[PDB]
Amino acid sequence: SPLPKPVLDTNGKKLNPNSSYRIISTFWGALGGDVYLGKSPNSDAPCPDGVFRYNSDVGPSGTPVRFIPLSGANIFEDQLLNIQFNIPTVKLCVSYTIWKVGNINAHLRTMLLETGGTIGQADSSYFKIVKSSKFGYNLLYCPLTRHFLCPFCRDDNFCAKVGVVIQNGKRRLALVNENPLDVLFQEVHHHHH
Amino acid sequence: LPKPVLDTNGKKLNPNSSYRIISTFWGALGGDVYLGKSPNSDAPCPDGVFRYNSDVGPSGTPVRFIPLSGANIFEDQLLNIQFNIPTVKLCVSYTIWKVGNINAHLRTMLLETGGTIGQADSSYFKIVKSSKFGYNLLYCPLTRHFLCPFCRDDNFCAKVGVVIQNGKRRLALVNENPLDVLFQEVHHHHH
Repeated sequence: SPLPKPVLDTNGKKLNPNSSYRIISTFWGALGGDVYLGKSPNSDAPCPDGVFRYNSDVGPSGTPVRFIPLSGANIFEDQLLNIQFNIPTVKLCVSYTIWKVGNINAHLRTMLLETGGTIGQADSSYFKIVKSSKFGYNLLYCPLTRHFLCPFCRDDNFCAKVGVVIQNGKRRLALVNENPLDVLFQEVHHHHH
Repeated sequence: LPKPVLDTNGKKLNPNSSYRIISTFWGALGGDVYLGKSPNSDAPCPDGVFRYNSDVGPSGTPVRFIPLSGANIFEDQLLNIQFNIPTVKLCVSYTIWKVGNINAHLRTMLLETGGTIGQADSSYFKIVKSSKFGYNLLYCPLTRHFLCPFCRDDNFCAKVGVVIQNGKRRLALVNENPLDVLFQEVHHHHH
């Protein structure tokens, strides 16, 4: 009966797949800090492959992303999509703009958000944007493994909340069971270039 | 004849292209140039030019080069430098490289953003061949030229290097220990 709800940016405008957004926190000062593309020191990837957020807002602004809906050209709450850092790269690092979820990390006891994924394929990592119970939105990761293996055997609509774990003194985005990261979407675009 | 500046693929630098400014070192001494902020900065936007403390970590912030005159980027010719990134409207000037005032704690001028392009108050840089592999950036103040055009050595340019500020590598004027850099072309691959 109800039609879906568009996700809005910080200016109140509907999210557009043709636009670029920073994923920013609802925090300030030492607790603020936008999402960015980084690398853990013990990664064996050839390119930065880690989704982090800065340790405070006193530093760089975040890495811009675009949102690629699984189907259609709108971006609604509770809609599967891929997330990709929308940045110029070298040719061999293109896949390391595309968000994915890594394997279970033994030490931190969860899966970390990484890049190196695909877009729009059965092996792609799909996320959803949902309204937070406080300000802004949460990201959810929705594995489609059972779905693609048996398209509708039975439907377990399982998604996991995206939060932060501290890794080598840095805020690493990761799957959490409680306290998801509250985020807003800040549109950015080029002026001149 | 003017000599084109080359990127790491051997192609002439193009004002229509974007480049990361990367180190000639590998590992702990590596680390690309990026747009950051120091504490104690009252700026409304990130306003500091840094480079990463190693090359394990993020990649650098892309820049474009804007010649003061003409359509080509040559060695030893004045240009402005600008981080070539999307921003909010408030922070557009804070993509444009400038050189700040003397920093009392470090007794040199630090590289900042917040500048202008193509004007008499813009910060002009030159790219020159390093005595080692790669290139150096020089800052060429117009101060003496405007204040005393027939004084000596008004074309003095200071080499850009790095000073440590709050545990970070901050680009700054360091005339006798320049940062050797290379230019790594990057572009979008939307499909």
